[PDB]
Amino acid sequence: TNLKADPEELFTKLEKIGKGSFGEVFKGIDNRTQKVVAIKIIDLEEAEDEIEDIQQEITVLSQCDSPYVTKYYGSYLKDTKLWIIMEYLGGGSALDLLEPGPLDETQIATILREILKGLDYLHSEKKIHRDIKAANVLLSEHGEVKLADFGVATPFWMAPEVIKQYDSKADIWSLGITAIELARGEPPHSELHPMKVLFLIPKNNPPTLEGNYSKPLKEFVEACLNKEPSFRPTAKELLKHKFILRNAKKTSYLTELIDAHHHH
Ligand SMILES: CNc1ncc2cc(-c3ccc(-c4nc(C)ccc4F)cc3Cl)c(=O)n(C[C@H]3OC[C@H](N)CO3)c2n1
Repeated sequence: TNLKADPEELFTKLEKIGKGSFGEVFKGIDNRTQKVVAIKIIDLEEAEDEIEDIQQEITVLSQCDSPYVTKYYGSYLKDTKLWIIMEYLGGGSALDLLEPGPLDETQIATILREILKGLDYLHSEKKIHRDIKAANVLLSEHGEVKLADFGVATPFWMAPEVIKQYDSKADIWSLGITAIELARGEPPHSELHPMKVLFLIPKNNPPTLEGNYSKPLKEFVEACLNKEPSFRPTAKELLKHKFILRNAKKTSYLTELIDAHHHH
């Protein structure tokens, strides 16, 4: 952290880009470089019991050096408020980019491939993301895809063994749910009360992708969504999955999807 410097001098705080984990988040300008940053501001008086989780995510983010994990720039204490500075990703979240209409399987495969590259990095570093979902996948204005909002060490994306109380294979399950979310717009059971979903996920057979989607994509989903974690493939293996190989294209193509969300 940094208790000496004054973040309100070092950064110009602009519009809020939504609420987030434990505080409000703002677009802002690093006044020395004029690069755009995301600023999360947490009132530490208003969040006693959550502070340890806050630090835990600070530690994990600071240990990540990858093109597929949102860059962390540091944190500052000003009076009661903790400022946390990350890079700003101007394309928005994958969830946002679902609004104008359905994604095609090229777009789905491209986003899934970049997520897999992030999970391969994290898992190779003996880390677990713990909250893979479309709302936690951020795109740069050039279409690069990055992971954010790590979960702490809502049920729809949770693996059954997480609910019952796991390793990196829990991220593979969440990726399967996220694949359904990117194809269909929402995860399985999204109409139901969360406490019903809490017993549905361990009780029921795994969700399947339903609709007129290609068979490789349905098999990609099925491969992720096996109740037995050891039967789930690794992220390295899924990077070679035929759905990915036959459908993913350059990430720069995803700028069309970002422009669409701007015209909507
Ligand atoms: C739209 N472009 C965009 N670019 C970047 C960000 C970065 C964050 C973010 C994330 C986490 C933390 C953080 N937190 C803790 C508790 C500890 C350490 C930490 F570093 C800090 C920040 Cl600055 C951010 O909220 N957002 C908005 C966010 O998106 C994902 C959605 N699920 C919610 O809204 C962003 N948005």
